[PDB]
Amino acid sequence: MSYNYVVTAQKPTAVNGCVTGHFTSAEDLNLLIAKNTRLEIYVVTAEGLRPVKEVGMYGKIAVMELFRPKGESKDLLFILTAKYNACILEYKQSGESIDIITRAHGNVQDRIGRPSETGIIGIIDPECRMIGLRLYDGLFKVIPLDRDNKELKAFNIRLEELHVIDVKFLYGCQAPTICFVYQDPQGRHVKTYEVSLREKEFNKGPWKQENVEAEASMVIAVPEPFGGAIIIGQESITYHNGDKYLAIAPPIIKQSTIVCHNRVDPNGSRYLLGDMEGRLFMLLLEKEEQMDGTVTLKDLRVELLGETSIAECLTYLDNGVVFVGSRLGDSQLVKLNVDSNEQGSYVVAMETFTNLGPIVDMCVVDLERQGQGQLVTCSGAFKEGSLRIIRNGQKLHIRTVPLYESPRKICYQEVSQCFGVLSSRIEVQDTSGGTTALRPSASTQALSSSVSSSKLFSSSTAPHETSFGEEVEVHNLLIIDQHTFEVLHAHQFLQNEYALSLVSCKLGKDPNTYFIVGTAMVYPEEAEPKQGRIVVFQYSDGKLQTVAEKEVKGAVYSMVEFNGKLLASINSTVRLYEWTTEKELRTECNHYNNIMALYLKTKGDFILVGDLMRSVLLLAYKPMEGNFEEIARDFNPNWMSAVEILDDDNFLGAENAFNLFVCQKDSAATTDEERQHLQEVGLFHLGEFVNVFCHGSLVMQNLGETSTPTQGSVLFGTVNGMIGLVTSLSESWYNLLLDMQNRLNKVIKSVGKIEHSFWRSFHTERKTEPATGFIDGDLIESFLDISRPKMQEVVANLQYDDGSGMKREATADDLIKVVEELTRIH
Amino acid sequence: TKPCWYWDKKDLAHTPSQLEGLDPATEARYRREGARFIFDVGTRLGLHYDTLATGIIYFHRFYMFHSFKQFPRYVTGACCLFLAGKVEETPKKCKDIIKTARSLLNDVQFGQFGDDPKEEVMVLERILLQTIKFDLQVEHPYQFLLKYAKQLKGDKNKIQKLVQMAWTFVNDSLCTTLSLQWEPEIIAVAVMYLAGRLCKFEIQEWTSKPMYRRWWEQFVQDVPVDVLEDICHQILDLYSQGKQQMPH
Amino acid sequence: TESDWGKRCVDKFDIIGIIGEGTYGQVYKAKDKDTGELVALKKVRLDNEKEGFPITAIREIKILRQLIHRSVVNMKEIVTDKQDALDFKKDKGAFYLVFEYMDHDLMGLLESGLVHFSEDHIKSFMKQLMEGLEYCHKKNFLHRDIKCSNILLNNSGQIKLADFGLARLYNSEESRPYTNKVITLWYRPPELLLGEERYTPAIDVWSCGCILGELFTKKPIFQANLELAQLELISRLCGSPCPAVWPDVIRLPYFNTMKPKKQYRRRLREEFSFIPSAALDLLDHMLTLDPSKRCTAEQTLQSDFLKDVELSKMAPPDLPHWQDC
Ligand SMILES: CC[C@H](CO)Nc1nc(NCc2ccc(OCCO)cc2)c2ncn(C(C)C)c2n1
Repeated sequence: MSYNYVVTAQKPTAVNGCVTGHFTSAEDLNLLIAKNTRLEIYVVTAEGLRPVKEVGMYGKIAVMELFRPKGESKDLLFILTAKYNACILEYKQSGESIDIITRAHGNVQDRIGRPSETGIIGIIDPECRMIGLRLYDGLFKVIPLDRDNKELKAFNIRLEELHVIDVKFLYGCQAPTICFVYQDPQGRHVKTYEVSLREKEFNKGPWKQENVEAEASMVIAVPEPFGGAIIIGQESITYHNGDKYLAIAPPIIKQSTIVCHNRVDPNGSRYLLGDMEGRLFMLLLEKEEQMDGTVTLKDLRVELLGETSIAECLTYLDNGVVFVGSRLGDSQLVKLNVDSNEQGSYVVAMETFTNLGPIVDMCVVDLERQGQGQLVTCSGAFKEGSLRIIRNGQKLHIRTVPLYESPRKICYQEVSQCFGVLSSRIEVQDTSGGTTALRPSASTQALSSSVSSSKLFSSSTAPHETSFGEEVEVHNLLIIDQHTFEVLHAHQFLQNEYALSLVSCKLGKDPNTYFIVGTAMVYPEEAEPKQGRIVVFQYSDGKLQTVAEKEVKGAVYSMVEFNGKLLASINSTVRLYEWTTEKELRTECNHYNNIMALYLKTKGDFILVGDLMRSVLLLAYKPMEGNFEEIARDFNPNWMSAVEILDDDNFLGAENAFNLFVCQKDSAATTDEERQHLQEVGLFHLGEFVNVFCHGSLVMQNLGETSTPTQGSVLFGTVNGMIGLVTSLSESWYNLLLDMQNRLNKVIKSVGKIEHSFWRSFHTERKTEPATGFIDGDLIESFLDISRPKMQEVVANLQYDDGSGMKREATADDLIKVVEELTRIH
Repeated sequence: TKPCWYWDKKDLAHTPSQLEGLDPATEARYRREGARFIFDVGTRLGLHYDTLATGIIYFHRFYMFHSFKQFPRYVTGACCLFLAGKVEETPKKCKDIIKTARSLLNDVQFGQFGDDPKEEVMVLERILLQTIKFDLQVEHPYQFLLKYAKQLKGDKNKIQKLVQMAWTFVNDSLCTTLSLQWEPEIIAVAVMYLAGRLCKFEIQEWTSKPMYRRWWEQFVQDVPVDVLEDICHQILDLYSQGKQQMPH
Repeated sequence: TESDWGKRCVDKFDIIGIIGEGTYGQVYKAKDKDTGELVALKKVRLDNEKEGFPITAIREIKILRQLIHRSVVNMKEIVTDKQDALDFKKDKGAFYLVFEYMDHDLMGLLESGLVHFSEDHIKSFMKQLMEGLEYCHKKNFLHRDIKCSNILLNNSGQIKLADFGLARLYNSEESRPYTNKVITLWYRPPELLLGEERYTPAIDVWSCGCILGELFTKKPIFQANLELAQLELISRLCGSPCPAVWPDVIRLPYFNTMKPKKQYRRRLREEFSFIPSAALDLLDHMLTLDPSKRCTAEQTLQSDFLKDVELSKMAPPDLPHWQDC
């Protein structure tokens, strides 16, 4: 068995959702921001936000909505986790003591159902009579909000429309009514139903179905003054309400897809809209009041206000303040002005909230020779792309290098006092027949530049038609100075060539240090790339010089230096190249028992190969024979996102289901079959998507550090900005900490009353297993925050093992010292 | 695709056993003994009749590729029965076959199994499988004797006598190389033909075509009478040589 | 000739790697040196010498040389390790069973979550499986181990049934004592949970119905670790075993012993309301408690869902692409 420890060094920073309401008090307006597993509560002030409380839930927050049922003084909070744990929460404050009350809770998972394409959707009735959940295709689940439903019991209503895009509860209806866009073979449609809690089924809806845009994306429920709904698409915005139908198709919205909507005026006159390029629009409902005394919708108009960060959620606060919740870039508070500035913009940034964004890749490098180590991360996407230099100093110091294009891979080259960074920028087919960049970015603002002249794929004879307006990716290798972080050089790769892998190393007897890039020729027609290049670059005297190229029949997904040789994975093949005295790559040995060799890691003459669907294989290079040997494979099927070697026997993997597992050689030589079987000994649901594993630690090393019980240090970056750390334990230390977890879980009160053991259980749509071999360090580190009565309750009847004293009783002060030492590894 | 498991009578003059100096009578005796051994051992163990026949067919085929002087028959027989049990889903443990073989064999005969009987048998399984070319599925005259008899309509007692007499002839044909000369379908017809002659029955009357004097041509196509007579002659010769007489 | 199996050496294949562990031995992917055809090599070790050549392999060799169908895996030949010369007793080398390499197995595709199945894709899949099962059932052979892992799929959309290790002949006239606990719990029929011991060919049908529902939900329908818990899950959806729906249930050994919590009503159509009507009817019949009322393989082929499916249009499933990495 194997024993490991996992802690968070930086909590998730990406904003997954945000709502406004009167949650903490019926008087104050509160902004609730949801980051993966983290709920942040703010109170709106004239300058900004005042933080009040932050809780962590043992679950990924999927639904977050505020509602106030009749009889309540203030808003209540509904949250549903991705594991289908539902709960209703209440804020309660007694003087200085702030706590979160679990009013109702339960698990709404169905035994049989198909998870929907557009994900979990949660909506609440305007009269707060029921909670609507769209969890599975063809089913609509209703949780009635009666006083007695403390377990959140619910029933399903059969739904004929199997493929639902978006659904909302409507305002101004005689019965609870849902309006939703759905897709069938004839296109997309908008339709309405009435929800009867008494009959527990749908009844005919208030207005008829209408055919809508093929890419109708979002449903906006318009308030009582207007009624009806607005449907946002790619090129058109439409309003529907019985006999009334208005449609506006301004050319500005066609340029970029609109992803988020929010209501500025409670009466529904003004709505805010955001698109993937960061433009912020005001959607205006022009009123016409008839002599009858009634109010109708006269027309719709969209007006561009300015540019913000690419926003997952927008929420208007008060005055002109809007919170821009960004998952791909930094979040913001921006003020909307009535008068435009001299550039024509009505939007001016107030504050910027650091978001490490998607961490595509990262490396640990000691820039200042302190031995402390710094983490340079490829963070963000598109305009939000950035390089983030992170150091420990009690908070983390983060420096941001704006790139305005997507960073893909990073590798440090000390000999050149610079970083190599792979990046891609979006250009659009223009009337010239070429492409034009939407904005300047790192690859276009380099001091010196170069463009590939390779003729390898020049023969072509393969037609690829281009239509005006279509997007393309342009990939570059950036040379960036380690002190100024200025783009020194940028090399543009071939048209339709993607840069997938990057290494900096010396090869063979060649004293020169090279940047090596592995690429793939990506054409829309191909399912899997069938062409690729391995390119050797030398950065010398401010210029990048191509030394050699090697043509491959596939995508070079991953490369790693192997004892002076170049180990590259081309599609299924894993190949080892030698660097000849003629400065050209020469194939030595190949391995082909792979489906897609996405990830590679090396220790000594051992290789760990990560597959799209076959988990991990332990390869070995046999120098006597000059070929590869298969040592051990994990036969259990897993979709890999990143892998890492912990030691000669233990191997770490990350799943696309947000899970982590540790494989070990079965260390039994009785049968060769046992050795060839890698037994998964560690299972753990992290809750984050891991892209990069990286050996190193940010903690400063003065050589004086008390040797921690934990041995080893692997950092990992995730899609939500979370940075974590994995380290190994001795059997004695694991058992002690594991027994402590079981004691802490009985003592600590969870938000929503979610069992910790369930949260950390390995979970795929198909399987659920209890966690094993992993200590939730974030749980252990919470021992130092629980009250003294709880601390002593935890340590009761606690015995030591395999130590200086075989059995020893622990005290609350003793554990306070142990956990505090564990907090010093990050 | 599939191997050919049938030889001509003239070819039996050139088995490995014959060419190592064994005369035709001796190889015949060695086959009668090996077959009767497989039959008796399996019968003591309570084995299905198909299992006995399959082992016997493995046995007969084996010694078309090997010589009796280099492979003791009783070991080969025990190995054939052991494998037959697994093929026909009537498995037996090798130790139980040895136990029964020892009960039925004298001290000289059991000397073939050497110092470790089980090992000698289990080792041979490799050669047996390779020799029979991993063609394990075998059909036997029994199924056809019943399939064809079911299509006869008449006096139950007159027919049932035909079946049992023919069934006895099938059991007896397992001691001969007929299994190596003619498909089981023909054997089943031949034994029906023989029993009919002995019982003075005219089988055609029970067939759906009562004027078709060639009653077998509706069951097995392209069988000359000469074949059926050749088979009958060989079966009757076994009775003439032995002290036993036709069952009747 | 092509028929003289057991002599050709395994030298003729270049071993690419170990694609899985089989029950009697490990399974390797290899390339034929002469033709370049990819093969899957299954290793049979007799070195144990406890009972010699494994019967599980004997079953597969005996049956698969009889069965020839597009939806049934083909055994190409049997090859051996370099054997000892003149010393047949000393040789302990094992034989390898040769097969065609199939690009994937359904359990691997479903487990990775990478595969997406449209209705038409499910039609082509189920039709091939049932045609193979009908061919096997018409030959009076029972698979007895139907599982997602034993359904191999080529990228072309071809399906082939694969592990015939537990397969045995079924005699309708003569009931015979059989191995009670044959199918894996998740795909085991309710009759075997109650221990019939004399099972019908319908045991395989129940399994394939479980697969039909799993293709729509992307999650196995009945997942449990204990035989009683499985009966409870099946009972909630298909209804509790009772004499009204299963007149002979009282004869089953464990009927009184193994009782569900309640006498649940059948809810299959309600819980699977998202499944198309043509397919839902097939599921209801395939997942029928009484094996004598459960539909046959031929009947499934003659269903509104699968009758008019044309095998010419294989329609390959949406298999993992480069974008999905
Ligand atoms: C995986 C369980 C089945 C059990 O049957 N295993 C199997 N999988 C075959 N292919 C699919 C495959 C392809 C690649 C792979 O990669 C591992 C690391 O790269 C793993 C599995 C297959 N093809 C023929 N057979 C038998 C009938 C001889 C097969 N058995």
